[PDB]
Amino acid sequence: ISAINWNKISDDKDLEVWNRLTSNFWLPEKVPLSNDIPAWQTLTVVEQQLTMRVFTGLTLLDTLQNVIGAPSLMPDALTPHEEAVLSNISFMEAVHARSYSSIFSTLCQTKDVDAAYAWSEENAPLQRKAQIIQQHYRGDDPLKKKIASVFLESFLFYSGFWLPMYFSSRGKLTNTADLIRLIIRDEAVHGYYIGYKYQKNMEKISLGQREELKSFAFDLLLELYDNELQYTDELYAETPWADDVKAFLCYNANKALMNLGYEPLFPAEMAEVNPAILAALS
Amino acid sequence: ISAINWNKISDDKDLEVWNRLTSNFWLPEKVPLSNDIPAWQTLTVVEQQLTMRVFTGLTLLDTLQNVIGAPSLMPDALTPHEEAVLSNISFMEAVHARSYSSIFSTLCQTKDVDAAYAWSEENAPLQRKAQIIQQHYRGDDPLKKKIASVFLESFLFYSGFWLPMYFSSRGKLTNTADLIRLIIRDEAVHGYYIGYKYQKNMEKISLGQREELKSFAFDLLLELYDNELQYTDELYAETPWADDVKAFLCYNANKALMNLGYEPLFPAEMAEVNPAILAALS
Ligand SMILES: [Fe+2]
Ligand SMILES: [Fe+2]
Ligand SMILES: [Fe+2]
Ligand SMILES: [Fe+2]
Repeated sequence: ISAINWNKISDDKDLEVWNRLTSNFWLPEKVPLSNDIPAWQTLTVVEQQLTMRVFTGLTLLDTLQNVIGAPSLMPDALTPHEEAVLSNISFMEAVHARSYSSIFSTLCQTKDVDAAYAWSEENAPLQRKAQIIQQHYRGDDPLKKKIASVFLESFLFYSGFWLPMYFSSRGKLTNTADLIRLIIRDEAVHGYYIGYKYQKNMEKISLGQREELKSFAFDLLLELYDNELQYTDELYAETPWADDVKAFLCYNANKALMNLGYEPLFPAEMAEVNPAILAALS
Repeated sequence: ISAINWNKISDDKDLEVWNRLTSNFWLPEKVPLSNDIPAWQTLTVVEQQLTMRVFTGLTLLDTLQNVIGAPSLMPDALTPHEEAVLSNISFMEAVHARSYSSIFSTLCQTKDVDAAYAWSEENAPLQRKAQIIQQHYRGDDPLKKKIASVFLESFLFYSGFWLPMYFSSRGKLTNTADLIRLIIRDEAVHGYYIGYKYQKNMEKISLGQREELKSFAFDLLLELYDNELQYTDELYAETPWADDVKAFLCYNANKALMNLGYEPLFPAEMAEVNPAILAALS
């Protein structure tokens, strides 16, 4: 163990991402969530239940990435500066997870929040995606860990992120949406950075293993995608939104792939996102 | 793995410390370090060398706590909220380590900084304290890890922290001192919190083991203390400050012990700190 030296950077990307993530620091207390109480009251009981179920699912994934995901990447870091960036990523995942509790406390009845947590424990597609990602994090293959991480950061959140963006486009839960945009601002850099590191590590490996990994990445994404369609159907069943969410999934699946340096899987016909959703995202 | 719930806190202390540490977030870029350039020029070559050697030693310890220390406590957490607090502690240790590079870049010549890093790699007392703490972090005894951590956070930094506080009392390197005060503001809470958790865990163990641990804590502190006197002699040899630093060590050793719930080891005669140092600390 040696004292880290930030004036001897071996990969400029490490410093760029360190700077981006740390200068994007936020806490849920900085968002005036309580201003969403009136809009919350205008939602139907079905819409309110959907929101709490969505948010507990996102909490699980952030908790996973904090406790297991980002720490699992640490032994595989190329530089000590990357190790430090990973410590920031792990901490900001805890901030993400915590922020869902801030929303629940501000807007929701505890009996309903507890029901949503229980629903998430029993939800098959949610538990399946958590299981699949965990298996790779706990595995011995550092490159498969990074693929799974990018799929978590750049794809697996987005069936959930869709909803506050939709509400935002309707002028509802705009403060919650501002908070979610802060989470997304982090996740997008996380997926980009880990994807970048995947590609850097791939430079060292054989032509055969590169092909095995590309095939693995596509098969895994297809499996997570199929599972995510089921998760979406079970969440969004009493709404007319399932098709919109699905297109949003395809759109973000293509971004996850590009972060790993791969071509899009889903054609434009499947990844067409309503301009109001895109606008709310910005 | 379950989604964390911050509205079901099992120990209020976890939320208190989460809030304290996150609301104390800072980065070295927030401190106008470049305003210290004039004062830096007024220091002697011997004083400048001392400063760089001191700071590399502190960098090593922060790096240790980031990479090994705080993560080593995670498996022993009593609550999921403590796990999250530990993620923040680990990240802020990386910020601490990074900030020494910010100082070096702003104030120092690279040839001199590199010499100081090399000196730290070869310094026997510095490598010994790093070794002793690491051994406990890598051990199987969760309670001894916490003792070692509190000694790192509340004692082992302070032979180094003395110097910028001294300069500050003389109206020199006041911005660097402001930065160091931010580091200390974190370390003091870290030592308090981990010490609190040590005591919480001690509630569960036998009367015999409590006595074995108290004896171990005192013996370890005495060993680190003896080593730290040697480290101090080797750092401060060409100055008249060694006695002042030593008293500061005794003062902080007593605080480390109180964080673990133990009585002071060092009498007032040994722990008398010059009022100007104390004032600079506030
Ligand atoms: Fe997250
Ligand atoms: Fe993330
Ligand atoms: Fe530190
Ligand atoms: Fe610390």
